[PDB]
Amino acid sequence: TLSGKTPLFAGSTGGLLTKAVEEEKYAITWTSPKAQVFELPTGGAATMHEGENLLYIARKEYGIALGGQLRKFKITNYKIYRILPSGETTFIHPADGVFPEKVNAGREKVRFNARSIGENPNPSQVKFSGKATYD
Amino acid sequence: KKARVIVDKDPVPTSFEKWAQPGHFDRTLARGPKTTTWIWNLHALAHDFDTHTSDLEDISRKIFAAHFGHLAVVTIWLSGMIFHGAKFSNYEAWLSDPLNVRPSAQVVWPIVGQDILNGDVGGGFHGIQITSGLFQVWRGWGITNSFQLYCTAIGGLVLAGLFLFAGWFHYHKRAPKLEWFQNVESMLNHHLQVLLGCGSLGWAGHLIHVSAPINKLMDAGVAVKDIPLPHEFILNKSLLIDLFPGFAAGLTPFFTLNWGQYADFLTFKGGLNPVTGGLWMTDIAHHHLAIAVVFIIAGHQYRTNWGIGHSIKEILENHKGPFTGEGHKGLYENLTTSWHAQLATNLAFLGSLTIIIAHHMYAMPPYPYLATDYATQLCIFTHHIWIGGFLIVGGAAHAAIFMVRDYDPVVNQNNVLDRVIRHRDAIISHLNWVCIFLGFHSFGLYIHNDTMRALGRPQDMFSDTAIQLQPVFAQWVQNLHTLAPGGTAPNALEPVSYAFGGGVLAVGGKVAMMPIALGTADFLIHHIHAFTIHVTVLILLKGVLFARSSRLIPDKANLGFRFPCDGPGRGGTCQVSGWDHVFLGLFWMYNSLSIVIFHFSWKMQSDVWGTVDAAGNVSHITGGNFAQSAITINGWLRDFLWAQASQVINSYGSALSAYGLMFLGAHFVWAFSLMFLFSGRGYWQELIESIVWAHNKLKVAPAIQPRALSITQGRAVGVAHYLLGGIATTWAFFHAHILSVG
Amino acid sequence: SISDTQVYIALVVALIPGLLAWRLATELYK
Amino acid sequence: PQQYGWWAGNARFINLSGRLLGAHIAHAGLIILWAGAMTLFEITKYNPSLPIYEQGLILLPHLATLGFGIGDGGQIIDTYPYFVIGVVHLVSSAVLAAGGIYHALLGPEVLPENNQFPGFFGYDWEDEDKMTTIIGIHLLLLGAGAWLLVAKALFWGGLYDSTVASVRVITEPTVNPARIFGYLFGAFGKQGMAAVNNLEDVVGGHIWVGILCIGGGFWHILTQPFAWAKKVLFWSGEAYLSYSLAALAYMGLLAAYFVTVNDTVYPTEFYGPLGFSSTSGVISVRTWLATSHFALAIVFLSGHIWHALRVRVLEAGLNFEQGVVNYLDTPELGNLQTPINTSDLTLKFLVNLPIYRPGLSAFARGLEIGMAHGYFLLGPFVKLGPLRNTEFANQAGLLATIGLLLILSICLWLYGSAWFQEGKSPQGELPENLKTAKSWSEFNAGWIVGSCGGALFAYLLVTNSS
Amino acid sequence: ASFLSSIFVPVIGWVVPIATFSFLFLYIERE
Ligand code: CLA
Ligand code: CLA
Ligand code: CLA
Ligand SMILES: CC1=C(/C=C/C(C)=C/C=C/C(C)=C/C=C/C=C(C)/C=C/C=C(C)/C=C/C2=C(C)CCCC2(C)C)C(C)(C)CCC1
Ligand SMILES: CC1=C(/C=C/C(C)=C/C=C/C(C)=C/C=C/C=C(C)/C=C/C=C(C)/C=C/C2=C(C)CCCC2(C)C)C(C)(C)CCC1
Ligand SMILES: CC1=C(C/C=C(\C)CCC[C@H](C)CCC[C@H](C)CCCC(C)C)C(=O)c2ccccc2C1=O
Ligand code: SF4
Repeated sequence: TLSGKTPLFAGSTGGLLTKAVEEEKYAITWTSPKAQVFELPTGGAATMHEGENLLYIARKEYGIALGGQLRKFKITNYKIYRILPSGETTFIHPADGVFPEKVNAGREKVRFNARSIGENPNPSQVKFSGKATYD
Repeated sequence: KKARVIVDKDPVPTSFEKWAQPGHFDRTLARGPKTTTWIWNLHALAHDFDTHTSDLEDISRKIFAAHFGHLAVVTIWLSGMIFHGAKFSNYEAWLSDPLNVRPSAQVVWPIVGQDILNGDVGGGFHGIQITSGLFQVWRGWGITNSFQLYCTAIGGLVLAGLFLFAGWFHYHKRAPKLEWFQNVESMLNHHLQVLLGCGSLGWAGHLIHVSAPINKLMDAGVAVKDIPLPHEFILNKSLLIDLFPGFAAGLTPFFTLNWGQYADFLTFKGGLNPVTGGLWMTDIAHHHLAIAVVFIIAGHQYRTNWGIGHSIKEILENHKGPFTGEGHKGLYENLTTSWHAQLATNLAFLGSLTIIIAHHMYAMPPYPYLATDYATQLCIFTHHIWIGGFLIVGGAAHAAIFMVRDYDPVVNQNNVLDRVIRHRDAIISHLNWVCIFLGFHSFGLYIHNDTMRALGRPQDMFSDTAIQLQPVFAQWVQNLHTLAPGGTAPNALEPVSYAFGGGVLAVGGKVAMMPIALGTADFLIHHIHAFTIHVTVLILLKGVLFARSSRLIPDKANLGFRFPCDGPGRGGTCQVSGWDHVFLGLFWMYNSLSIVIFHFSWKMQSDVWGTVDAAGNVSHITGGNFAQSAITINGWLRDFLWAQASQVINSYGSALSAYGLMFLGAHFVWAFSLMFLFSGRGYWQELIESIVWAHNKLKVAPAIQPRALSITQGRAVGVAHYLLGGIATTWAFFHAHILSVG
Repeated sequence: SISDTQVYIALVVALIPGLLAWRLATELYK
Repeated sequence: PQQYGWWAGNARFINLSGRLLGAHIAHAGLIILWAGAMTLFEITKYNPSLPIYEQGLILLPHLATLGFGIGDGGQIIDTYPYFVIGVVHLVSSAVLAAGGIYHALLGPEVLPENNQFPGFFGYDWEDEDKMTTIIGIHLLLLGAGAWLLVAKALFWGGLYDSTVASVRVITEPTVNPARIFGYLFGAFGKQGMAAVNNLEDVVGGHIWVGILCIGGGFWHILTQPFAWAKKVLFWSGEAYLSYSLAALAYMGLLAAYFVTVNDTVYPTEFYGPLGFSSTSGVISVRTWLATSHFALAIVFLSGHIWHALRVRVLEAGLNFEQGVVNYLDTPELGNLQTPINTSDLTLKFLVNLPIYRPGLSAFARGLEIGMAHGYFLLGPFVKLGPLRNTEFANQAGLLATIGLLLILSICLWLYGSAWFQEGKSPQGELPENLKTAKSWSEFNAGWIVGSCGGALFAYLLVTNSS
Repeated sequence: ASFLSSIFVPVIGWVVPIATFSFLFLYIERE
């Protein structure tokens, strides 16, 4: 499903280790208007192609970091995918196609506490219970 | 394009307004203080000109003006040293009796009993004995009276004035444009040919016409008053002919290539003058003449305005091979668009040069009555090693600052810099390994030896009398350098240094220099040096190579050069910044150089320095205990630190008492540093909260809210007091010891 | 000093708290 | 050809046979000129009062050892033999000079290959037979030259001997193989072939060398190179040059060692005292020859490496523009392709190690690894242990070794026990037949047996060094 | 009885550590 040619000068010792084969791997795709030089997540000046680029990355933070650099190149169409050893590619960023800093209807509040941080219980109150003070 | 003088006129109007506006230079600081962090940030950012303005031209002008400022303060200092020589010294007494009189150029005022520090230094003079070697410098210069020092001091104050004016003028009044600054080919030409070449030719002039004659007469035992003034050797040729017959020939032999006619005042003697135990002035003369010619030739390499010459960009671009992709392409842009890239280079290589100077000056003492002044010898070696080590770490810092701030991917794609970034894991992993290998097979041998000696098994030790580790290569090189005169250096009489071999040379009763034999203790300590240098490089190289990113922090360049961490996540990211690698490299630089100056101190005192019997038997200062003692840590603790600290700890109620106070004071400052290094900001901010509560309670709470130092400042203050305390301790130790035994 | 026998008795007596220390340690792990 | 600049101008006629030939005859002429002219140069300034070694005459010593115009006590009485030799070369130079300039530009650029007699001299770098025959042809002349020295040593006067300091004739040459080849195996001294202490072994050596070279001469002209040679060696014209440079470098170091330590074949009356000696400030002829040919051997080793690495790069299908450092076909992978980690030599070597070698059982892998590690681990324990300077040094060392190997056997058992946990295979670059618990037990059993054996074998060799 | 030192000190030095580290290693890696 992941289309895009690997950028030129993409090679370095900072690339994928055995984790990429055994645990999980990430990909970041983006469409460039023009072939241009960009710093790789783990060092080395790579060259983007005009059109679809595919870069495999060890960590999602590499994708978000590179994403931030692509924004400085006026590129906001970058998609990060998590890839499992079974070849189960999962589109993970942006989750719902809209960037998380922009508000999108349909998203529900997760881990919201309807109180000020000062109104948390004391650790003594939740002692020998399953719950924590921030629950 | 053509190198030319192009300046803006009246770029910055001179006014005290901004003197009354602390932090004017930074937009953030300009708003004013809200917390005490502001006061630190003011000083921290003061000379960080890249953060003042984006304009490279304005930065270049600030740097050029600041340099005139630093030249002015260094000239004020050098003028002060010479003035203190002219007014408050026993220089003239020391000239009359170099071997007996002790150099002193600092007299203390009689107040709170500190006049005790004005000890009997000889020449009916009371003052602090100086270890800077200024007297040996001035004797080498051919200065024979206080008036010549007064003239030189005043001349210096005028030059310092000129340097101040220059800095004001070249910033406020006629500031060069960026075009001017980026003439690297013209700058190299002028700095090779005029600064170094004409400076060396000029100095050859002074040596040949003033120093060599005056020193030759002083070595012939002629009274200082009886010696003619330096201008009398020019005005009265007959006096100069009598010392150097070659001057009879005049200047025609120079122009007709009959240079052998100057063989008497331009020599290749080698070794040392037996009277003074310093290098021959005639050798030094020929050196500076030969240097001058090579420099004046060298500085016609780079193309300026006449087509002839190299462009450095084309040289760099052409040097590429099958391992290095584009090779040195793009490095010209790095070194001509980044001041940090130039400062990195210049600090790394000036630092490396200062350490070479340290080594070359002890082994080949260039000044008269330096070699036998064991206090001066130890102190100038140690001093220049320290300056060297700090400059090298500065090189690494500014290399990392360049990588974070001024590194461009576009300029540096598939070049040597780009390709080192791409195998930085392979570089650091291998350097990590060689550090552990050297650590085990250098330090582990000391631990082996300590344990064997402790278990009553000296036969099982790594020693000359047990399992030998002879430095055969260094031993072989010493031999080659000893056989050089007459052989592979036919026109040399003696070796370059008696350290390599030849005889014991002695001046007065004392050894100037003798062969420095290398054995198991010298093999072990050399592999300790290799270890401690490789670990410092591991830290600093890791700092520069991982400044922009790592497998842990991909966007480290965005966090900047100097940030404390990226939080307790990822297991904890404390001290990942390039700044924090410099911080850690300073401790290892300190650890490394400490063992270098300790090595030098003990080896020279045990195996080189000492008295010489009429028969010719050498009685060393610590009686050659290095070979058997310096192969265990216990031997270093006992026979070096414990043994030689006796003078500094027993100095109270004497002229050396100050070193006893400095010794404790420095131990204190060092220990104080551990408060900053071992603790964290969080604790101190919470303590300040309670103290601020009490000030609030009595309505003395300051408007500038007190804050605990930044995480980075905590570390900066830590390493500052640690280095100050540690280095100052050894300084007090070395002085008190060597001013007693040496 | 004490006899070789006394040393051997002490070692055999020391197996008793050795055994009971094991039993307590295993019981404390549960 | 035209891609090479003037600086690398001699590389233009690698594939052109005529120019390459003409260059070799021309350089031969240059060596002959020097040999001949410098012989006369040395004759012109020979003072018979002063010794040769501290005059700076290099060739006259080489003519002196052959026994050309010497009386008793190594005294040069007549110098006509030096002149006749000097002129013979010096004229031979002018004949070879002529031959050089002809074949250079006047002759054909390519030597033609055909069934006629001129066709024979023509060659191609790919046709391996023709080079093998050329190797044998010039080997017959090396043999001939060795037999000419023997004929000089036996029939035509003899050679100078430093034992009696006279020019004795040799009658009984040492035709014993055990004695002459013993020098190669370091039998008669630590110095090896440079430990010769009599002319009887020197003449005997050059008989054996003579017959071997002639024997190899007939072999190579009458045989083509077999399939095993066809795979292991490179067959470009620059590959042969790199091999010849490796030989020259070896020979240069050999002679540099000879002149340094040997005094029989380099008499002290001509060359000077052994080692590096300087008499009255003047550097001896021995020191000059020793140190020069040592430095030239280091240079010619640098020449072998350069020309050999260039061949290996070109034959791998790599250019010097893109270079020898690449990515793993998937650039975003960690490692880079380098000649350290991806070279065919490296890959062939690693694959063929017992841990990776196909067709080895788990036990056989362990056994071979065991034997190797167990063998070398004895050394340190025996020679640096606490009992190293006692009668129990070897036995102590053996028990230590067995000891360490038993802890390493436990380490293997622990490693296996940790990983083999019902189905879940161990991570890391394992062979396919070490990914089961029973295979790992066999591997550990192999290691134990191998390592104990390897140690025991080293001990039997160490204790029976007699 | 002094001979017991020649038995116990090596056991506490080698046998007990190996046995303890072997077991604890196999325990901490048990899944
Ligand atoms: C005495 C104090 C001390 C010691 C021993 C160490 C040791 C080490 N430092 Mg550290 N360091 C120190 C102070 C010390 N440091 C301080 C105060 C700082 C703050 C500035 C640092 C900051 C620092 C940095 C920034 C770095 C190091 C690194 C290292 C390692 C260098 C590699 C090496 O030599 O391995 C060999 C090991 C030794 C020399 C230790 C002693 C070995 C003994 C003698 C042999 C073993 C005996 C025996 C088998 C013990 C086990 C048996 C027992 C269980 C029965 C080494 C482990 C570097 C590193 O990790 O690179 C490889 C590195 O980059 N250190
Ligand atoms: C760290 C360095 C170091 C070194 C080099 C030594 C060396 C030595 N120790 Mg000492 N020792 C040390 C630290 C060191 N010690 C420390 C920190 C302590 C604790 C305080 C001791 C306490 C100690 C005691 C109590 C004793 C020794 C003894 C010894 C000697 C024998 C040890 C032995 O047999 O091991 C055998 C070693 C090996 C089996 C390992 C060899 C490593 C090989 C050579 C590496 C090869 C790698 C290869 C080159 C690369 C790949 C090759 C390629 C072809 C693939 C030996 C001279 C003994 C002695 O009698 O003294 C004379 C002894 O009784 N040591
Ligand atoms: C805590 C208890 C302990 C004890 C009892 C020992 C005992 C010994 N050590 Mg020390 N050692 C220890 C801890 C200990 N070690 C630690 C923690 C270190 C790291 C700091 C060392 C580092 C060290 C070094 C570097 C060396 C020793 C050596 C020795 C031996 C020296 C005696 C000798 O000269 O005869 C000679 C004795 C022998 C040659 C070995 C005898 C047979 C061995 C012990 C076992 C035989 C196999 C066994 C039956 C089964 C497998 C082994 C194991 C699982 C039990 C002795 C066996 C030296 C030695 O000889 O090493 C082998 C030596 O070089 N030790
Ligand atoms: C110490 C000091 C000082 C002083 C100094 C001085 C005094 C200096 C001077 C200097 C000098 C005084 C220098 C000079 C130099 C010169 C030169 C460098 C020259 C050159 C020349 C030439 C180059 C030539 C050329 C020519 C001609 C012209 C013609 C013919 C040919 C010829 C080529 C020969 C002061 C006060 C600052 C202070 C601080 C310290
Ligand atoms: C230089 C080089 C190299 C080499 C080196 C080395 C590695 C060395 C070492 C060596 C070695 C390391 C060797 C070894 C050997 C071994 C042996 C030789 C063994 C033997 C054994 C045996 C024979 C045994 C037997 C037995 C058993 C098994 C069991 C039972 C008992 C018995 C005894 C029967 C390489 C290739 C890397 C690479 C390239 C370069
Ligand atoms: C002690 C300590 C502090 C506390 C130290 C502080 C806050 C420094 C304050 C000291 C200065 C000297 C206060 C100066 C105040 C006035 C300027 C003095 C005015 C009076 C003079 C004119 C005499 C930290 O903040 C800290 C932070 C991070 C890591 C470690 C540490 C740490 O170890
Ligand atoms: S302890 Fe300090 S440096 Fe480390 S992560 Fe926390 S705040 Fe950052």
